[PDB]
Amino acid sequence: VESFASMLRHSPLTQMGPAKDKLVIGRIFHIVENDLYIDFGGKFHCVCRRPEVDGEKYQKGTRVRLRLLDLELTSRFLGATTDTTVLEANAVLLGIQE
Amino acid sequence: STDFNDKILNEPLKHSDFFNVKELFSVRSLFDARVHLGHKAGCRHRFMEPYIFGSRLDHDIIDLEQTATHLQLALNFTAHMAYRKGIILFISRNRQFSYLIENMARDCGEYAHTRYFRGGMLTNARLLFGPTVRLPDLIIFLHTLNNIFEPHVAVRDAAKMNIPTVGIVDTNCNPCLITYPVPGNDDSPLAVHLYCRLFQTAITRAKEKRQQVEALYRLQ
Amino acid sequence: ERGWSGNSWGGISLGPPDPGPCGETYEDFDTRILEVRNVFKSIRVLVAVGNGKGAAGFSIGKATDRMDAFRKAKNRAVHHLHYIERYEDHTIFHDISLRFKRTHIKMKKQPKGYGLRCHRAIITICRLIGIKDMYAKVSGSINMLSLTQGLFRGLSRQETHQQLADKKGLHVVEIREECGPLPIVVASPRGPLRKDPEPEDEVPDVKLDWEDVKTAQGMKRSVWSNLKRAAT
Amino acid sequence: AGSRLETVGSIFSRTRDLVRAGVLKEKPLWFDVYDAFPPLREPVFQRPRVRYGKAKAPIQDIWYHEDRIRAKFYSVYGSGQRAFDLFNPNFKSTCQRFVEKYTELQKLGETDEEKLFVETGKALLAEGVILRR
Amino acid sequence: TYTEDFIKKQIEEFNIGKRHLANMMGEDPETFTQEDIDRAIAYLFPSGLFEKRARPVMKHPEQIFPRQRAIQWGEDGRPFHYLFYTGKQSYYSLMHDVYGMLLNLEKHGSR
Amino acid sequence: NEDLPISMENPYKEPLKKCILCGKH
Ligand code: FES
Ligand SMILES: [Mg+2]
Ligand SMILES: [Mg+2]
Repeated sequence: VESFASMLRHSPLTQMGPAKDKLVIGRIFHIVENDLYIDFGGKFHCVCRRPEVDGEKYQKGTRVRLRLLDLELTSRFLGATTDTTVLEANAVLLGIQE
Repeated sequence: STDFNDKILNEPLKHSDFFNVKELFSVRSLFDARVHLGHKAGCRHRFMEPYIFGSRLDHDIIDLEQTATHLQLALNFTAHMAYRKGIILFISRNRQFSYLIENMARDCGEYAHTRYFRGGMLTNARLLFGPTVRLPDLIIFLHTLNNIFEPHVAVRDAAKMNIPTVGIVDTNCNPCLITYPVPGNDDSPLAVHLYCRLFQTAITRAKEKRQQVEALYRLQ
Repeated sequence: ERGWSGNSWGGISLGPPDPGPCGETYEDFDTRILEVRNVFKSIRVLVAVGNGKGAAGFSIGKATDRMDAFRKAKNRAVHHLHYIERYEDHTIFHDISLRFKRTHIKMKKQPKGYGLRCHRAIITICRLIGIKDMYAKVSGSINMLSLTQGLFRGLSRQETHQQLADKKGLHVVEIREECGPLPIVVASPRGPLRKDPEPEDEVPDVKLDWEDVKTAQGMKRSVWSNLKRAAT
Repeated sequence: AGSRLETVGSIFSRTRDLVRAGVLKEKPLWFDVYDAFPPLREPVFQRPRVRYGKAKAPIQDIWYHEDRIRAKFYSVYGSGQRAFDLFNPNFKSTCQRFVEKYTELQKLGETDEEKLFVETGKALLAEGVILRR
Repeated sequence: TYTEDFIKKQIEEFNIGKRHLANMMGEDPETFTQEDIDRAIAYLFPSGLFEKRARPVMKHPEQIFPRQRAIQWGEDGRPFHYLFYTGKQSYYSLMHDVYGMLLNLEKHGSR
Repeated sequence: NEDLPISMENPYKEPLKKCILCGKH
């Protein structure tokens, strides 16, 4: 019987290490005008602007290439005891996954 | 009526798992649903520390071995309450899942409140529904935080009305007043879908078991 | 009947609380006024309710008319009840020293027949709760609201003998001088009993009160202490 | 109806006490279910505290041995041009292949980190995976 | 205030009065309709008052008397609607339906 | 169990940034 420790150890997300400047494959699951919401297997989705080049191919279910910058955007502000989160990951949309 | 009570309402409480909720899920299933992914260490709430396996590159990991036991207890309580024909009210202010939660509540013949919570639903229910309104017997929070990252007022109101609460509590939530807290991820859609599936299945099977047992009692 | 004084509202009974919207009756609960104040005009009233069997509470009512304030305070009090544990249903389980804001309260468990030698508001609240034997001293600011809050807090946070036994996993044995060396077991652990004895603390590092030591040593000389008073 | 003092005790303790005292004529529907199957912790209110001085959270950072290897990899060969697929529960990156080969070479050979690094690189290149420094 | 027994007696009185009016006008009581009632009451009690509401009227008690609330839960106490505790069950049910219709499409002179 | 995490200093710790004149006289 596999324990939680083994699952965590052999998880791809654990294996990736630091998320900064890592290339990942995401899937579009929601589109609001020109804003694409993409899941890449993390806790949060990332929202990207539709590119001006071949923008019509970006549809729901489309696989895209992302360069991750942050798995979650948080920051502590003056006079606060806890971080403020926007509940969103930071990523750069590169193109379609051929 | 004494025989009815003893055979219908008191019998299921004699078994550790009367509705067999343990086979609905496993640690591997929760892992595949990303139930172990918490918020960053900077947003951690102190009372969630005992439930945290560790911090992987400043991202908390929720210990799923504890989640299994907590979810077992929560699902058992929910199944028992549904068997007793208690009113179950799901609550969640996460707008990404309002439609899903409302559909699930309608499907399992229970009630949902995914909208703005006006002051006094529970504490002032007599004025706002009528002098003879019946309040929920159990409230299930799929999200215990409102949209300003503070506790849902329904948690404190349910504690005031002595209504037991089941709750999905993330690493940045306060589990002190949730009767049956379940540490787990509440942001990723996979985890929320899994929670909805589990709770709907538990409630539905409990209702079917209640009808079956009543019919058998009547026949014999 | 008058209250604490002829022209005072404090200590006056308001009768049983009204039947609540929940459908419950409270004919067994008695209400007492603890304080009436003019808010500058409206009236703010602090009242306490209790059934004499451990269930007690208190509440504040504000209203332009005094009777409306009474009704509000009483009805809100019945829905905010504490349950107070009582040792043999006459006194508290142990001495309680507490400080709420600037009000210090020192309560002492007492034998049967000792009476209620306590602040008059404490006497009223104790009659509502059902405590019959206790000593109480109030120091610092005598603020009625702080006094009531501190009293209810301390009485709600008292550890019973059963709780102490379960925590320490040992027999709680009572020694009474009137009963000689007979050991009276008042509580035993529900779980298994530890086979190792408690450390025989040669000198405990407790915080003593100078007033109690002075009284014990006979160096207290107050002309106001131990004065003859009517039964309470 | 029960007491509304949500910061005193828990719903169970309050309900039990009021039922014992006669204030509540009948136990609520959930009382027996709770009593038979209690939660791991009694839901009592508690005020969260800010830590000061030397008091520190007891949460430990999650590290594995191979992380060291991974670090070296990501500093020398850089991030693999191949993209990660986190949806696959058994995804294997170039860094993970390097880690597995490094561990095998360690277990079937000696323990000198630099020699293990170059030997692993040679073996992976022999396998046919591109690794630009 | 109009108790339900009062409204019931009014309904019975209206039915009997309808049969009487059909008898008076020679029409068949079975198929006698509200338009027929209006025509007959306009003929029998001619009134040229400009205000149409100040003229004689023979309406169903349901129409003429105001209405009341509806029962939202049965004797067991359970509300009928799954969105009851929102307090706006109809409005939020409508919003839920509209959102579902929009989701289905996303998968795929007047005022 | 061998899969448990082991106590360790962050191996991915990026070097602290240095000014353009760091190390120069
Ligand atoms: S940063 Fe090192 S001398 Fe300036
Ligand atoms: Mg969350
Ligand atoms: Mg006088």
